[PDB]
Amino acid sequence: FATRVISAPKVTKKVFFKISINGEDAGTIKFGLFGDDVPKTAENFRALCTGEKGMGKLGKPLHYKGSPFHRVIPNFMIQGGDITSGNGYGGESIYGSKFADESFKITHDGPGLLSMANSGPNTNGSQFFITTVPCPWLNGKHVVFGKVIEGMEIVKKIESLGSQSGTPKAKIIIADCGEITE
Repeated sequence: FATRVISAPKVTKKVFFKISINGEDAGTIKFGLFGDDVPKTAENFRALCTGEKGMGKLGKPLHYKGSPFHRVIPNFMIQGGDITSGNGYGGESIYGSKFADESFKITHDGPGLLSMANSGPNTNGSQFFITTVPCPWLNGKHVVFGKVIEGMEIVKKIESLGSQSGTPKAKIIIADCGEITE
């Protein structure tokens, strides 16, 4: 019954983003979430791709659709998921408030990892980032909970529209998002 030998956590659920860059379709990015290892963090992110939880305490949809990549730093990461004020300071989780860091056991070992942006311990909302390099120094501070499984070429593309200050050089949007039931 045991069939393969993974050097990584198991992908429990799959979700996707569809990226628009300056109003133009830029492709899809597929993610696998580590629901066995960080379930509350994977579930939060998944229901934000569906919008299934409706309207948050802050008067916006609990829904990634329409949020920008508000901070893009080359040779580091791309970041978005501000679903309330949409400017990089907002964000809201599906748990009413910021929830605690689930686990620091999946580390920032290479590019293409999904991780929770925060403002300190137990401040996880909806802001995420995708690494584009190994970030061992974020270990113990940001909860890794998923990875890019298709479309890293597009993560690489959004990164190239960044700056070292991190201000984006184009309007990068999650034009649509959902779950891959299959």
